[PDB]
Amino acid sequence: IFRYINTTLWAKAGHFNKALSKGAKTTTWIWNLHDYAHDFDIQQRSTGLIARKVFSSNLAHLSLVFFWISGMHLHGAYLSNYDIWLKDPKSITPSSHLAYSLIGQDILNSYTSEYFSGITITSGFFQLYRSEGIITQSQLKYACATSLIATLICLSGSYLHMQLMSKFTSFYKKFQSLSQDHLIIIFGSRSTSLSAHQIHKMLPANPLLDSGISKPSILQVISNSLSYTLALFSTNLSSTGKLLNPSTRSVFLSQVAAHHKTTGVVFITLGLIRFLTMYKSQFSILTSYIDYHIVLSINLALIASLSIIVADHLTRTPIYPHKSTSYPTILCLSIHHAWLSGFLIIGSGAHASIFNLLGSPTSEIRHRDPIYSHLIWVCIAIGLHSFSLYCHNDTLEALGRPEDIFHDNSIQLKAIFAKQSFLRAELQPDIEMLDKKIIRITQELGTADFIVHHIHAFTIHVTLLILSKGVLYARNSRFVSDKLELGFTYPCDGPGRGGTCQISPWDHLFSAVFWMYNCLNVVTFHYFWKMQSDVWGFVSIQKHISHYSQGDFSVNSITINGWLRNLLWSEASQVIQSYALSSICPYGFIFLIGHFIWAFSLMFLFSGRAYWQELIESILWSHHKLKIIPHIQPRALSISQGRAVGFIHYTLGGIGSTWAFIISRLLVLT
Amino acid sequence: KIAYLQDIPRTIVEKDALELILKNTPKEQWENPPEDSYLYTVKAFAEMYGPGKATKMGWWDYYRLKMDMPDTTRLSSERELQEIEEYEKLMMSGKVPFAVPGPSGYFFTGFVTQWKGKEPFAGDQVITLTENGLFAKQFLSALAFYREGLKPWQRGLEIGMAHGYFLIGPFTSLGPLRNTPEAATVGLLCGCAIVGIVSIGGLIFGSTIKPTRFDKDGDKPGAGFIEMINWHAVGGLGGAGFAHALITVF
Amino acid sequence: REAPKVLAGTGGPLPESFWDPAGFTNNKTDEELLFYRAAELKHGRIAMAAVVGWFTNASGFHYLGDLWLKKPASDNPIEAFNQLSLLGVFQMVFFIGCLEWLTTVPCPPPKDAPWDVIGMSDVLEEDTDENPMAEYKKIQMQELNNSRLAMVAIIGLIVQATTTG
Amino acid sequence: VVAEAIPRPEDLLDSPKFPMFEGSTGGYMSRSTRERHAITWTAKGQAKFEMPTGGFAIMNQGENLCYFRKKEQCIALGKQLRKMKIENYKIYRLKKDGTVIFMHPADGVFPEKVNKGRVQVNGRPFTIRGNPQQSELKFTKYQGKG
Amino acid sequence: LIHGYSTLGANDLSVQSWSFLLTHLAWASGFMFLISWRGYWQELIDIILYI
Amino acid sequence: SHAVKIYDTCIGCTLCVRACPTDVLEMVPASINAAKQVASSPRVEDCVGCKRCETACPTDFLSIRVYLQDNEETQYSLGLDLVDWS
Ligand code: CLA
Ligand code: CLA
Ligand code: CLA
Ligand SMILES: CC1=C(/C=C/C(C)=C/C=C/C(C)=C/C=C/C=C(C)/C=C/C=C(C)/C=C/C2=C(C)CCCC2(C)C)C(C)(C)CCC1
Ligand code: SF4
Repeated sequence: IFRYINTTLWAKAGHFNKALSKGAKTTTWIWNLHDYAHDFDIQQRSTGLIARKVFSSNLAHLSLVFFWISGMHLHGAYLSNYDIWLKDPKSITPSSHLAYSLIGQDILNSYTSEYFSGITITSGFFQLYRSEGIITQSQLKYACATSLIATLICLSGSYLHMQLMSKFTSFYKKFQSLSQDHLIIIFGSRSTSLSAHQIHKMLPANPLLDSGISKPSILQVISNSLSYTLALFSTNLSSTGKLLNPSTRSVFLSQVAAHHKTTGVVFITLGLIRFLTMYKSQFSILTSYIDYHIVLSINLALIASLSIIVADHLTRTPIYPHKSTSYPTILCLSIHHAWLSGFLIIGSGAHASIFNLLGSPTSEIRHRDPIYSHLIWVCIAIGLHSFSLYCHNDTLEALGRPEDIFHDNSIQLKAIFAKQSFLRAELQPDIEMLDKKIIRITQELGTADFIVHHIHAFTIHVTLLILSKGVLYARNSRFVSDKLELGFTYPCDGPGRGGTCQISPWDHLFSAVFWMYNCLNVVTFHYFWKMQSDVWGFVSIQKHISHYSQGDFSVNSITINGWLRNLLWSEASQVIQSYALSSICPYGFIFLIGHFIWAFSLMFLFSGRAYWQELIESILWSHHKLKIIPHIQPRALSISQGRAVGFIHYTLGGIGSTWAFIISRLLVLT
Repeated sequence: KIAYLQDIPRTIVEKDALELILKNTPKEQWENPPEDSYLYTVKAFAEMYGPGKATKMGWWDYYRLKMDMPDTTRLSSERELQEIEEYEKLMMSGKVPFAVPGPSGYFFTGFVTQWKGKEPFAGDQVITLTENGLFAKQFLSALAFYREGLKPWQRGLEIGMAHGYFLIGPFTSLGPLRNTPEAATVGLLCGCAIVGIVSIGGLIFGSTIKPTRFDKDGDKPGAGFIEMINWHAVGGLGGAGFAHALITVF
Repeated sequence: REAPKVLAGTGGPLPESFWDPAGFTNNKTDEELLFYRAAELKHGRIAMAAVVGWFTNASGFHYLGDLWLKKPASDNPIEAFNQLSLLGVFQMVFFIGCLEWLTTVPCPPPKDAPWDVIGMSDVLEEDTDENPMAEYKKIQMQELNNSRLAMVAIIGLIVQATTTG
Repeated sequence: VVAEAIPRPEDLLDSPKFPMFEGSTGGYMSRSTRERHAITWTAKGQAKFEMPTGGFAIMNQGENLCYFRKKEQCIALGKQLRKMKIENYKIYRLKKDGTVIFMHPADGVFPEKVNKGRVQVNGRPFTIRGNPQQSELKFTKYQGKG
Repeated sequence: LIHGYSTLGANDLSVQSWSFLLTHLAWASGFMFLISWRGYWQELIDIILYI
Repeated sequence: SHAVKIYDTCIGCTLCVRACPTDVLEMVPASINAAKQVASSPRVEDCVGCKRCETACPTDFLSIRVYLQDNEETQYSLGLDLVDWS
């Protein structure tokens, strides 16, 4: 069985694809080898190998994630100031990340504690550890050990399943079994397990810390043995979320444990219900969507939506102790999950297109013109409406006519449904604050919030237009009637019919990545400006609030010039003036590098490969002149690869620019 | 009958599960199951293990076999197979089980709207409720542009009255002089200007495209359309003036 | 039954129980029975919207009427009708008058199915045999049974409001 | 070769030659276009195929007939049929007046198969580099068309 | 330049700031003519023409 | 309409004919190659311009050359579907 696991193919690069068997005649062979590496569908051998590869690769990636978790745990146990952060979280910035004293890189470590200098981490791992009752270094040691053991176990399982599974293997196709066991045993039987963990280790510990005994009598009290504290020790009646814990500025962990217990019960009951529930309508979906790419797209869309829900729920539904006051942590936790939501949504669209090209589509593709046409009209309507309210405000403010602009002190567009959406939270008529820092105050939504929400809707709709147009017009179109034979990813069909560049679903993803990036850059900026202007900030003992941006949002965000001046210029002073400043030197440098990479992408985005091919031939003349012949013949990047490289550099550079801009400012202000 | 489907031990697969497999699998595939089909594994094992053959297996081999066979719940029942065999029949017959999009999904309305039009290969004749229903057809036919028995000037007058009456509002309110004591004569002038501009555009259209669907027999081509556009301008003036009169008086 | 067969299998507790415990349909002609159904569906369709409108107004959502009266109108829908500005009521009557005119004279429903105000009969099948469709009779039951419930429900709301608050 | 009597698609509603196809919005846009292309073929079994205008279809055991706006769609369907070992398919262009023009297997033999009586049209008797320079033919019959 | 027109009054640089933003919009608008290529838009135009 | 020209270097592949999506090309008998056949383009009025024929041609430089003429486009060379020019 395992005697066929041989290294003889390690030296034979490109073995998996039969199109690469001719050998590396040109440099295009290298890029094709890298491109087809994970494309198990088109690789050689039967369908059973596809299942084995998919499952074992999933296990290998799971081992990789476990290794990353183990690295974070070891950094927290042996390369961090988590001790002093535990003792005083409101005066110590989290830091489990040092820099070596080479090339003066010592300037990157900054004062986080009197005994520690390092890079302020914004992953929120310290708050997670405190919410996980991790106090001693031994606990982090054993967490790291368990994560390393999990890495080894998952790696070994990925190794084994390449030969345990065979041609007869069918457990992956049993979707009823997968859904039932997943749902019940994981969402139900593991949620209650975490509820048990919290009830037996957090409530014995986190109340002890909040009770002021950071000593906890060392292990005499902290090491469990506290069955005289009661599970609902400090619920204080009320409703979950209406009253926060005054000490840690978060929801009481007893309520979180009850939530996990009840959610596990609900999931178990739903698994029991699924024995007899509503069906026979999603049944066409049931039979037509049993394929790798469709389920991958469905899961990607679902996980991305969950990621955006997490992004919006991690900030002003504070669960973690001492996390609402840690403003850089809140900002990072929102924005990182926002970006992941966008990226995984785009991936869902791509794999929907791939499923359409490999499998057979459904009924909705036959009236695709009305669908992707009313989508076009709605995109045009909300683009010519949302953005232009900004253009109108801008023009009339430049003209000196502020009474004719869309503002609160002018023609005002009230957010009617949001203002009547006091259902969410429904907190008492005041704010909450822990230590000179605002925990959460209700965002008073006005005209600017209305306009920016419509901008969000417009960008979302345009990205969805690109994605659905790629998906629905994958097999064929009025433009080209045999797009199915062209495959999933192709540069074009030729300069004929006026020009057929970028008709493939791959190119539709290529444009959709740009539009998703543009969509949630505005989301990032809206969050980053709104929180600073209207939520975060200092306090005055006379109940007066001094925010970080001093309420710039409601008065400046009504015009594009307001965004340019009060957000991208005034709030970029921290990152731009960050040279020789200990903590924020890398952020200024990375700001510069992000600008460089973003501009560098434009060389690939704007140019075609024929010019570069001719230039490469001109250079190859000089190489052949001096008897330097590369027998792997130099070829310029393929059209699809040029577009991919351009998109990757564009998004990476822009994301790095925002990343530095937000993080350096929040680190300086805090 | 087929050789390997007879006297198959229950331990390899149960009787009801095997019958469910045979029902789900198309009849032509029983003799030689394809590959990666539960019936293929049933054939590849029932021809090795049985009464006259190897009657025992290693525990791990039997464990792997039990995870290659269906678990009696992942197979469509008779009613589900009927659902598919009839849904596909509807779809191929040119009829669509009517569904309406909802919150990321669609509700089936339990209606069979015949989908392909009179010209089945025509893309714009696929009949929908909003364009080919009785109400939609009679509403479109009764519009001023389509109403039977209307002289071209009557269509123009009606359309112009509608446009002129409506166009006053966006200017007299939220306009540059929305707060001035008059604030409505400005809106009247702007609405009349919009009516005149669109009437000029219609005249351009009638002198360039020259639609001939309103011309009476033996007339200068496009004369009906030009008359309709001129009377739309007149009706726009009238409707704008009437809206302004109502605003000022009331 | 003969003539009540045109509205057969569409009422009663169970779908195929011609209730009529007053003889209101016997001796009546086919067109009269169809017209009686047209009255029933029209009452029920309005009743369904009436009940929904009652609840979205008795809970505190009367925006157009709070923004027109410049004050939060009373939650009691009967009392909120009085507070609603007379311009609003007259426009409300006119809009329904236009809709009632539109359906009757310009775009009349057929005479065999006088309740097809949207006119699905020209694109509907209603007589095929598919299971994943042709359940149009069932959705006719849900419209009628829900609407009949809404008719007695909205009267209960009005009667109780006008009497026991 | 004898051209068939392909009637105008607006006058052949409900024909027995039409394959069972789902029908989509991708079909030829009536009310704006009057030139239609028709492809006919004779099949042996009701094998499912894919329409060039979205949606799938099932052939008839006998004659088949389909209407399309563009010749490209007809040729795509012809290649799809020929992959299923279905020869003897003919593609016609229908003029607005109803004139039937026989297009694809023009001489009855597919263009990839040599047939006598054909002559190399648009043939040039030299290598592609043998073309004259554009600069030489200025203001002649071949001003920008060397 | 950015302080030209704001929610504090305007300077004689208001035209400069407005043209600054307009030229930024013009510069970014030409990205789609350079990055996005024809076939996508031809399909989009076919859909609009269908409408 | 475009201009599709066939040059003497043709070796009778028939690949260009098979790759054409609108039946522009055809095979004609000849005597300038071992295959005794060369391509021809009798129906370039149907040439959309996809240049698949050029992709399929294996001669050192294409024996079939398609010259794009954008100021010449007809309804067939543009692949018009929603609109008729006849
Ligand atoms: C800032 C640059 C910019 C701008 C303005 C646009 C604008 C647009 N893109 Mg686009 N795009 C861009 C960059 C840009 N793109 C880049 C860099 C890429 C990367 C490839 C793309 C990729 C892309 C794709 C892939 C898609 C779009 C789409 C759209 C359209 C949808 C939005 C809409 O209709 O709003 C309206 C347009 C506006 C510009 C809003 C403002 C309008 C002004 C302010 C009001 C009117 C002015 C007034 C009348 C003055 C008159 C003119 C004067 C001479 C008198 C729109 C035309 C989508 C589309 O067309 O679908 C509908 C689509 O599919 N874009
Ligand atoms: C669970 C997630 C998941 C999974 C399993 C897959 C799986 C697959 N995808 Mg996919 N995809 C995903 C998410 C996912 N994708 C997302 C989120 C997107 C949106 C961006 C896409 C977009 C996408 C496209 C457009 C295509 C695929 C393709 C494929 C297939 C082959 C992939 C391959 O060989 O690439 C090999 C792997 C690589 C080339 C990785 C190279 C690294 C990337 C490109 C750059 C990342 C830069 C890095 C983050 C920053 C560097 C740090 C810097 C500081 C230096 C395979 C089925 C291809 C296909 O043919 O499908 C059949 C294809 O054309 N996917
Ligand atoms: C506008 C009122 C109205 C009308 C016109 C109809 C009409 C019809 N119903 Mg019907 N129905 C209604 C309301 C109405 N329904 C309500 C509210 C209910 C719920 C109890 C029902 C329950 C119901 C069943 C269960 C069945 C019908 C059936 C029928 C059809 C047979 C004819 C018939 O029963 O008498 C038509 C004439 C009338 C209904 C006269 C209206 C009532 C008179 C005026 C006296 C009622 C006054 C009342 C006592 C006082 C008002 C206040 C009250 C709420 C307390 C016919 C199409 C049968 C059918 O078609 O099945 C195949 C059948 O089986 N209906
Ligand atoms: C919102 C709504 C809607 C819509 C509506 C509409 C669309 C309306 C319109 C309306 C209109 C749009 C109206 C109009 C009217 C008009 C008028 C009423 C006019 C009149 C005029 C006149 C009367 C004139 C006269 C004259 C002349 C003719 C000339 C000379 C002078 C004079 C003045 C004498 C719907 C249903 C969708 C739904 C919901 C609700
Ligand atoms: S592909 Fe080129 S070489 Fe081959 S037959 Fe066609 S024109 Fe001649």
